[PDB]
Amino acid sequence: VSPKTRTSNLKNGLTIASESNPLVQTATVGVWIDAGSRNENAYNNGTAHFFEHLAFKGTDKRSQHQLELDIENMGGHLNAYTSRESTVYYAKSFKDDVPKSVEILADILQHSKLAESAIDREREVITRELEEVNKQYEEVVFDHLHATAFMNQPLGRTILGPRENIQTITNTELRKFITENYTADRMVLVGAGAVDHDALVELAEKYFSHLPSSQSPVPLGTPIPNFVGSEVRLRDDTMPVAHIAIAVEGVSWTSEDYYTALVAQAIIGNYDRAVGTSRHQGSRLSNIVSENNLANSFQSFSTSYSDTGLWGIYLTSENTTQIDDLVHFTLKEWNRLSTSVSNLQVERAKSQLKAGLLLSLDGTTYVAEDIGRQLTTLGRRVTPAEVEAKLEAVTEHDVRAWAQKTLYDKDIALVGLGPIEGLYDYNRIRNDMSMMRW
Amino acid sequence: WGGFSVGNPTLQRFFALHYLMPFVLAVFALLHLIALHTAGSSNPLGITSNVDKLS
Ligand code: HEM
Repeated sequence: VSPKTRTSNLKNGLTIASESNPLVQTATVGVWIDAGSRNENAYNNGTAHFFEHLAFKGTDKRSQHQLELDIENMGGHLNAYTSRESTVYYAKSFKDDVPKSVEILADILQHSKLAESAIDREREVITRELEEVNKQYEEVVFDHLHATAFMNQPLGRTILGPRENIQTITNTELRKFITENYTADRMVLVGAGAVDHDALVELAEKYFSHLPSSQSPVPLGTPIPNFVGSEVRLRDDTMPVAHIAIAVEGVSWTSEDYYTALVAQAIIGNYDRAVGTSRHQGSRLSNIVSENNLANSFQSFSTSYSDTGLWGIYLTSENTTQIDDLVHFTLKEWNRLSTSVSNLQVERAKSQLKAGLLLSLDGTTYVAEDIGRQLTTLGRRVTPAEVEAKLEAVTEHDVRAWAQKTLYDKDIALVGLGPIEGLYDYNRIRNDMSMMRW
Repeated sequence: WGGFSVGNPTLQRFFALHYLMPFVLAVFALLHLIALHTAGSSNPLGITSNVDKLS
């Protein structure tokens, strides 16, 4: 039984949340913000990601070089990432270097220069990033997947933004973005590892007390997405591996079906020919795929947002003449979540998940990421006892009912990249979303 | 004719052959499809369709 997550607020409405571990000697402190690319419009799309670059380009006190030196002298590192709904800025350090790291984070968030010279310099760096994501096939597939599933909607936009915006982003719009979005009621200061909660609250009172509050404070993790059944094909005969994602509209963080969708996802599970144990997994799809050499890997996913989600599978295969079989067998395993699953699969998946949700948190950065994610999506850290109860409440009837309303005979978003000549047209893929025998 | 003019022998043999010939015709219809299967259907533009096929 893990130590209790302590939570305090400041007057502005900044949440401080901590989980101490007296067995480690490092600490991860950082700021989780309930804001990301989705908060941009079409004209300033790319701003949030642009700011992330400039946050490390110098503040009103420390220059770019001084910033570098200060962190080098601390001994640990700083890291940041911007997603569609969430931005994170954290610092991993030694136990007693925590006050330094909180001070640096407070500086780069509140007091960043955003100097025209630096805007202009990064504008090329970010332009080069547009032509090099092209290599990260999983990311290419998932970005096209969001773009098509949420066609012409904010969740459909990329994080980098269009080339056009990169050339026209000004310090004015950068400043406007972080003034509107980086408000105290949207921010959580998180500490995990060798942190004292009371010490962290004091550091918050010292550095984050002059943060603006938003005019209308909504609760943390407050949001209408209209999913489009659709396909993007990026055929490239020169690539040896096909990458395919298939998804349906999934569940939000606060859906009542959140755990049901996780259990369903665990019934299909993951597979990777490179891992020794994968040929012995219990999942039916795993057995079909491994026996017939249909794929190098597959990974089931259930991505959530504040008001929607995507539930589906990502496949990679070199078997270019049997892509049809791979997709066919995958979707017939999904059909069985509607028609055939019983207590046998459901209780097996529950067993696997009860551990999986706890195992994931195996270092201070993972713990901080868990506290930060849960605080910015649900408004609270959910105790493992509550999570164990919600998983236990999932029955086979719940899984069947969920799959019959979410998967069965529903539109999919489909992205294929690589040698995908063998991937059939939309109708034949979508026809596998039901079974004529049932 | 089976005789010196069209008559009963002719009619009976035409019945037997008329019954047969549609089966022969079905076999040749199958043969021309199997022969076609090597190139596939042509299309109204007269170009290859190997670039863009539909089930
Ligand atoms: C019982 C008579 C016949 C049947 C049932 C039949 C059936 C078919 C079918 C199903 C096809 C493929 C689909 C299509 O293109 O329409 C086809 C293609 C073809 N048939 Fe016939 N056929 C018959 C008689 C003939 C005759 C008399 C000729 C030529 C004198 C012919 C020459 C062809 C050719 C060249 C094609 C390929 C056309 C193409 O797709 O470019 N067939 N036939």
